[PDB]
Amino acid sequence: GRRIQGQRRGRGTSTFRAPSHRYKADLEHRKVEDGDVIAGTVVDIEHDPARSAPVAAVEFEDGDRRLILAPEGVGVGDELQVGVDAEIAPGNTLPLAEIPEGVPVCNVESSPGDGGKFARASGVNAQLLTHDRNVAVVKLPSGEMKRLDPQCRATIGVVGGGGRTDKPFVKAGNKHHKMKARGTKWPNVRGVAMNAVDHPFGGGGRQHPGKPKSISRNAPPGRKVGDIASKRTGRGG
Amino acid sequence: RTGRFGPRYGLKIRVRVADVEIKHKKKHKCPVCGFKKLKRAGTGIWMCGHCGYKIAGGCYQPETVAGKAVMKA
Amino acid sequence: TGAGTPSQGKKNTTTHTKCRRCGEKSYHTKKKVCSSCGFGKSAKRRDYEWQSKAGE
RNA sequence: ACGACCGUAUAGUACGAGAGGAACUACGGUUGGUGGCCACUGGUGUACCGGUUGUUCGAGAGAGCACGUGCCGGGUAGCCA
RNA sequence: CGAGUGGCUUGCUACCUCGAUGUCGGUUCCCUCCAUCCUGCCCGUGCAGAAGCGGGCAAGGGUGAGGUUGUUCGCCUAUUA
RNA sequence: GUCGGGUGAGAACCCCGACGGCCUAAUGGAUAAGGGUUCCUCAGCACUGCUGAUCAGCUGAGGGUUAGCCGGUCCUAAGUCAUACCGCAACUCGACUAUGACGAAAUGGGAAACGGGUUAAUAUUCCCGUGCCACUAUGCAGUGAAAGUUGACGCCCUGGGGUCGAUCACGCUGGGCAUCGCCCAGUCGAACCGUCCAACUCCGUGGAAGCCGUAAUGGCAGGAAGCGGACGAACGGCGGCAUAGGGAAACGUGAUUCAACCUGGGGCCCAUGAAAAGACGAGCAUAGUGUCCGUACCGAGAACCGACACAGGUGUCCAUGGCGGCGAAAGCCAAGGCCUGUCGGGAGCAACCAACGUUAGGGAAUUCGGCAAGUUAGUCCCGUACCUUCGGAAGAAGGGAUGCCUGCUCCGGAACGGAGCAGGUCGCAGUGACUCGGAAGCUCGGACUGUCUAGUAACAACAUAGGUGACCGCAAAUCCGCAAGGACUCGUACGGUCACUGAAUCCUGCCCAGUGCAGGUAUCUGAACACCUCGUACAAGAGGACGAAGGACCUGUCAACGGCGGGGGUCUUAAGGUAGCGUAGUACCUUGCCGCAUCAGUAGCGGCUUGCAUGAAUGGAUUAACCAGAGCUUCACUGUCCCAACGUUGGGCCCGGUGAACUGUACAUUCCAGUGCGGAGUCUGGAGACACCCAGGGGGAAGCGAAGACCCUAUGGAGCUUUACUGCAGGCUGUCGCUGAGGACUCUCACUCCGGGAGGAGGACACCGAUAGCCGGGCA
RNA sequence: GUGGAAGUCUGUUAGAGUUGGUGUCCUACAAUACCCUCUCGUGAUCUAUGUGUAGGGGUGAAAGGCCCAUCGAGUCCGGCA
Ligand SMILES: [Cl-]
Ligand SMILES: [Cl-]
Ligand SMILES: [Cl-]
Ligand SMILES: [Mg+2]
Ligand SMILES: [Mg+2]
Ligand SMILES: [Mg+2]
Ligand SMILES: [Mg+2]
Ligand SMILES: [Mg+2]
Ligand SMILES: [Mg+2]
Ligand SMILES: [Mg+2]
Ligand SMILES: [Mg+2]
Ligand SMILES: [Mg+2]
Ligand SMILES: [Mg+2]
Ligand SMILES: [Mg+2]
Ligand SMILES: [Mg+2]
Ligand SMILES: [Mg+2]
Ligand SMILES: [Mg+2]
Ligand SMILES: [Mg+2]
Ligand SMILES: [Mg+2]
Ligand SMILES: [Mg+2]
Ligand SMILES: [Mg+2]
Ligand SMILES: [Mg+2]
Ligand SMILES: [Mg+2]
Ligand SMILES: [Mg+2]
Ligand SMILES: [Mg+2]
Ligand SMILES: [Mg+2]
Ligand SMILES: [Mg+2]
Ligand SMILES: [Mg+2]
Ligand SMILES: [Mg+2]
Ligand SMILES: [Mg+2]
Ligand SMILES: [Mg+2]
Ligand SMILES: [Mg+2]
Ligand SMILES: [Mg+2]
Ligand SMILES: [Mg+2]
Ligand SMILES: [Mg+2]
Ligand SMILES: [Mg+2]
Ligand SMILES: [Mg+2]
Ligand SMILES: [Mg+2]
Ligand SMILES: [Mg+2]
Ligand SMILES: [Mg+2]
Ligand SMILES: [Mg+2]
Ligand SMILES: [Mg+2]
Ligand SMILES: [Mg+2]
Ligand SMILES: [Mg+2]
Ligand SMILES: [Mg+2]
Ligand SMILES: [Mg+2]
Ligand SMILES: [Mg+2]
Ligand SMILES: [Mg+2]
Ligand SMILES: [Mg+2]
Ligand SMILES: [Mg+2]
Ligand code: NA
Ligand code: NA
Ligand code: NA
Ligand code: NA
Ligand code: NA
Ligand code: NA
Ligand code: NA
Ligand code: NA
Ligand code: NA
Ligand code: NA
Ligand code: NA
Ligand code: NA
Ligand code: NA
Ligand code: NA
Ligand code: NA
Ligand code: NA
Ligand code: NA
Ligand code: NA
Ligand code: NA
Ligand code: NA
Repeated sequence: GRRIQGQRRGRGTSTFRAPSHRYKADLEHRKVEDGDVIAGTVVDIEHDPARSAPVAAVEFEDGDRRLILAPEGVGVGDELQVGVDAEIAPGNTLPLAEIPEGVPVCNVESSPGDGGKFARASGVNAQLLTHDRNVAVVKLPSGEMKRLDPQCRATIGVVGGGGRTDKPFVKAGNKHHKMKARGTKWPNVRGVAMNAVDHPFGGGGRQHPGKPKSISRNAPPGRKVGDIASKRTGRGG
Repeated sequence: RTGRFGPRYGLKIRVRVADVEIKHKKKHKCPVCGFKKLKRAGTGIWMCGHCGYKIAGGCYQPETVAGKAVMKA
Repeated sequence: TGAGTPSQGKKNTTTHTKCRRCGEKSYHTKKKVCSSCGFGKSAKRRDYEWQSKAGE
């Protein structure tokens, strides 16, 4: 047959890429020599075309002007601080160690200095649970308990824009516009709607998959579609 | 509200659009001053026409159930 | 729309042009490569053994 | 190039207990087919005459265009049913 | 039970056409056959009459209009000699 | 087109005049691409031109395109290339990272030009006049000078400022008409320099506790109105330019509505609407410099693409010319263009055909079907059912009005804007043409707008929001690459990948036996290396011990593939069809039975229903709205029909000119029969038959067109599928190399990742190379 | 009353599309055209120019559609007599 669509993606052609040139900034925590002295002021709140969530423009003391993954509750005028000795208020960033357990955090680093990887989507947040000299235990939005170097920096508070998922798109038109700002081919044709040649589920005089949908982890690309290595399916039990 | 949808989309779709947007368009009491002059500027962006304070809030509400939990903790 | 006659009408784009190197009208001005001599792609001239019978 | 039917007289008669109910013949009409014709009825009739909308020729008068008549009303000859 | 005729159905055969003989139904227009539905002339009757039933000669003419169905067929309606 | 006339050897179609017409977002005007000399002039007609030609986009020869201020050039966009680096056997190959360059002529950004005149042909390029910009030099001023502003920005609604245009009033100039007194054209004048400033923002004053203000939102003791002031707009006003220019002349003044242009206010996003050069910031005089490329013409029913002077296709600007009217609509008419959608002459002009008008009485009887045609129609008033997701249904349905003339009223500042009144009055008809819905009901399907088979399918198919399941914590899941590397990703679970289902509403039962996926696993099975035994002076080779993934085995899982029967009052193989729906777009029997409806209904709808062989996200039921989707019924309508007729235009027929193709073994005036490989103009027997020609409608030449798509055959092909055969990627796993120190463990030094670095995490694993076992239609 | 929302309605505004006529054409005007009819027409809209993706690969709101009149694997030349 022909390559299925998931293989077409990999090639990174125009149709599958993200309109990067239209994106604003790569939100990442600032680098600080040390001391923590670094502080700055919230000059403005903008829309991030890459995350459909708000982002804050900040002016740091040393002249640096950079956009920042904005947590809920940050307004124009506010002063944020980044450093080991940063105060403990929403919007400020400091290593998990300096953060008091029981506090909601976002934009957490996977390894100290990477600039933040975890909990950055609309209204999400991690939960710093346990401290230690060696391990900082954090509960990521998926609910997983993640062990992190207490040196990984993070932002206090929950990411702004919460509740976006609450309201239905209502019409194709609205999905359309959202999709056009992402690295995604849309709309989606159902495999079972295609021809044998185009997809393992295609073909037949009626529409149904040929074999069972749960595919083995070991399946090669081109065949790995449907329910990937499903541990179970359906709702019963 | 949802009336701009005519007899399209169904009950739940547009009942949730009116609900979200009715709360969405409500007078909101600003964080800086105490005045109820906060309006949505866009997705998750709120401002007060009174002092002009521009804030980061929920997508359709200035405060989210999670944003409040932060104040405490 | 017919892919035939009616689709011939939009053909007012210039592509292959007089090549600076070989003098043939095969310089694709959009690609900046000659389809005849390879100018723009290869310093060596384009040539292939299949341009003639195998034993000639 | 004529085919067939109905009706009237025959006759409420022949026949028949009755109920019911013929014919030969002579008539009138219908239907289908055929050939022809237009006094009559009807159709057409962008011959013709009138009414009238829009616009242009300044108004008037008189006209053009609106698909091969703008539309509406009437309609001779002829051709037709 | 026995002897046949026809070549409309169906089956059988594989002779003819695979460098193609355009399908079913319908329509329109033309000719024909008789194993005769009506009409003409007749015979028998379990033929009183009237209405029938059966049979003989006979192909001149006629054999129409509709409801369902693509239907042929057929089913159904009202007319009809 | 027609009548005259001009030129010419020759004139229907070359030219002049008149008369008659065509084009109105184009048949006008300016252009992009593309063409490439097609442009102008002279001379021609062998070629080309659907006829002719004195004409020409043809033939020949000459001529023609002038720029500091229009484009290019310059900037940067999606993105592209070059060099370096690395990969590759290798390259003219390849991803990343650097650097450099390229990348916009209508239509991104952008220093600067206007008016008039002139040529056969150029023109913001030449000439005349006037103005402007940049750079450099000289001189005076200036020490400021880089912060900032600008360049520079989405969609919807809307106020104000305002020119052109159009119109109105009145005056002037010229023209037309000639029963009035009307009708038409004109009444001009730039860039630029100077000046004026609404809106927004802000300052002072003031001091509102209810006022201020808008079309609307709105504003305020955190200081409203009012008053005074700072900043501050037009391609606008005003003055100059200008006893410039232009006009035969007059060479106007006011107004209304106001494209351009300027300047504000509001609303929307699960969508956030370029960048860079450059400019400003940052004065003035004088002088010098401003090179290089484009410039003709067409821009289309003859200059472009489509073999053609092709009825096709092809971007931008002129969207403000008049009447009309809601209108960038119709219809009619200007300006401008055209009679070149380029062959003509003749017949009352027959048959037949294409487009079309009208048809009495009937009114769907026509037909698969109302296909085609027709009906209805604009605007206002009244009035409007079932159903419904409360939006809708709805313009439901149905009823009435509608012109002109006279004099008025109301809204508004007013309109050459709108709404109404009274009276008079004509026609068969007042949305008088044009423009311009037929309506109602039942059922099926898909919820909706949207998508599709360029070229026989527009649908019920796809998509969609919505529902649902699966994978993954980012050194991820998924995917591309041989590699170097890469998409997703300027992304981080409210994410994005992989699938199913397909809005709302009510719901979504039972089954894990098979298959799939996933987890576990005492024991069993399970390869190679290393190890042990036998063998060989070694080696082949035989055997043993250990045992990974995987399998056996056990479990979980159906919104995972799928299943939901026979028999009796359990058996196959796990369960044994629940809610619903049902003769279904699923029902073989079948035109099922009953009913509705019709004269008559294999149709349609409702009820029943043992369902050949319905049924729950292989989603079930149901459902308002929507629909060039499928079936049916009613009113209305009508040449669909009974049953045809007449007419209109273009052909057809005759004449001049031009001038193909299909097709052709031969012979051929055939008809009825027969015969023949069973479907004969040609054989046989008869019959008929004087030759030629015109027109017709197509019976025959198993007519012409296409080496039959159907079918079969070929040890033919291809696309597709799988538990067909054999292999291949890829994934998982063991082992060896990289690889180091002290059946479980620590460390650090290779190696990997994070960090700008210091250093941090990880660590002999991982990655890579080799090999072995399993899976392996993803691929061959 | 104001406001002026909408994958909202009417609409040959421009533009886009292509339902029926199974009309005209079918050695065409045309190797997909002509006419009437019909659908969309503020949006998942239409469109110019520039630009990216390449052949067992693209692209595909999925029809095996499309990739220069070429598609169940383009075209050119070669293998090839
Ligand atoms: Cl999404
Ligand atoms: Cl130019
Ligand atoms: Cl305003
Ligand atoms: Mg980033
Ligand atoms: Mg969702
Ligand atoms: Mg919406
Ligand atoms: Mg995209
Ligand atoms: Mg889909
Ligand atoms: Mg399909
Ligand atoms: Mg497959
Ligand atoms: Mg399905
Ligand atoms: Mg093609
Ligand atoms: Mg006329
Ligand atoms: Mg034949
Ligand atoms: Mg007989
Ligand atoms: Mg006879
Ligand atoms: Mg010329
Ligand atoms: Mg001449
Ligand atoms: Mg450049
Ligand atoms: Mg430009
Ligand atoms: Mg010229
Ligand atoms: Mg020119
Ligand atoms: Mg022509
Ligand atoms: Mg009639
Ligand atoms: Mg009938
Ligand atoms: Mg009939
Ligand atoms: Mg119709
Ligand atoms: Mg008034
Ligand atoms: Mg009318
Ligand atoms: Mg049905
Ligand atoms: Mg639909
Ligand atoms: Mg098609
Ligand atoms: Mg359609
Ligand atoms: Mg179609
Ligand atoms: Mg579907
Ligand atoms: Mg979904
Ligand atoms: Mg979903
Ligand atoms: Mg279920
Ligand atoms: Mg029924
Ligand atoms: Mg399915
Ligand atoms: Mg053959
Ligand atoms: Mg076959
Ligand atoms: Mg094969
Ligand atoms: Mg790294
Ligand atoms: Mg295969
Ligand atoms: Mg719409
Ligand atoms: Mg419309
Ligand atoms: Mg393009
Ligand atoms: Mg198919
Ligand atoms: Mg080609
Ligand atoms: Na399938
Ligand atoms: Na043959
Ligand atoms: Na037939
Ligand atoms: Na007879
Ligand atoms: Na019948
Ligand atoms: Na001025
Ligand atoms: Na007008
Ligand atoms: Na001519
Ligand atoms: Na639409
Ligand atoms: Na099972
Ligand atoms: Na199972
Ligand atoms: Na089932
Ligand atoms: Na549609
Ligand atoms: Na007629
Ligand atoms: Na014939
Ligand atoms: Na194939
Ligand atoms: Na209201
Ligand atoms: Na059409
Ligand atoms: Na190929
Ligand atoms: Na070859």
